[PDB]
Amino acid sequence: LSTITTHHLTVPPGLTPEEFQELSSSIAEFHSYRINPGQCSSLLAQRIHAPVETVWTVVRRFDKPQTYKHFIKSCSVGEDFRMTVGSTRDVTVISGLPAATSTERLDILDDDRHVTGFSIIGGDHRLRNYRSVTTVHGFERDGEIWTVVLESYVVDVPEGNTEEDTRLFADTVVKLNLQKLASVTETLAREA
Amino acid sequence: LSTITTHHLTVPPGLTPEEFQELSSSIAEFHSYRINPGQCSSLLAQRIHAPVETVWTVVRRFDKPQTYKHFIKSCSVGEDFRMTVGSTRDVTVISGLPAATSTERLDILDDDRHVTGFSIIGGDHRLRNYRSVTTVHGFERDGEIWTVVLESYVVDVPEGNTEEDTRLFADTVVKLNLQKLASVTETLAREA
Repeated sequence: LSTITTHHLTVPPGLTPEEFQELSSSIAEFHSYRINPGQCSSLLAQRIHAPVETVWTVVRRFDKPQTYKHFIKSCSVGEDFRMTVGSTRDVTVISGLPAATSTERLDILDDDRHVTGFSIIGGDHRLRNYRSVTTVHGFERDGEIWTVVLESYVVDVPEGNTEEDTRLFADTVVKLNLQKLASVTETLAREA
Repeated sequence: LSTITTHHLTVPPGLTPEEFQELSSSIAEFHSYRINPGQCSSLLAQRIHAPVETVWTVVRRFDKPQTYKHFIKSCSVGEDFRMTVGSTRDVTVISGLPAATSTERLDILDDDRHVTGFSIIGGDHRLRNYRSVTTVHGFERDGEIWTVVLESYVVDVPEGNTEEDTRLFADTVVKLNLQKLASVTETLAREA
């Protein structure tokens, strides 16, 4: 019943075909998931007019997701926290429901290829077993540079929800966070 | 136990003191509420670099809230719908919870003073008895014009939530929608 995601075969909304053809191999490598019934997966994309390493400095900051994410009341890490795979963070989410904290584990951190990813290991019943990967990519035309960020996830569809409603919620949130990422990092680039 | 909101006595975040002093009378008139225990109220503000009537054209469009609001899957009005006080709209919200539609009634529509407001009369248990008012205001300095939008609400705090968590949720959503309003209407002004 399990299948393989097809994100690497379709142009993500927002991206040009030409951008996608350059990214196709990277989507297969980092944005491919094993999907079972009762699960759903999406790939989202955002163009940013900022250098790759400027964007990556924000995307890799596992201890401060609120720097580019919405609906975060607080994020606490350990006193001996170090940016290593396997570290965790406790994220308190604003949702209008009673106070709910998610524990998230850092799954990937590749400073050379600009790939990171995390898993919600407990605490969010909207996004049970959420797993996500973000990659950053540089582009150039005629001395003009820009960056594309790709963010994908897989998550369990909660009992009582349709896939479309879980997908639409999770997509809307990723889309909004990527917009904030674009604004934050574009500002950082203009200021130098 | 009931008190009166104090939004007209504090500078809203984002606004300058000078802007507030010009708006103080309008906040008292339109952004004042009777507040009971178990209720909470906020006033949010957004500067927009667009003419008042450009902003008002979007803010008054009760049948298309998705034009400037986030997390809206659909909005349906009647076949014989007319922009009159007492009309309703059914708004389907993206929330990661099972499909939930809110029925909202148009409470105020003043095209001369640029005031509108609505009530959720059923269908959202996060925002039970939510009531909101939006006003639009023009400003000028040395031939440069800009607009300030004020949006306030009162809502019931759900049983099991703190006031701070209901306030933070509702504030975050209003803030994000006002940002979208700013981007949408600024684009409309640049295009003419």
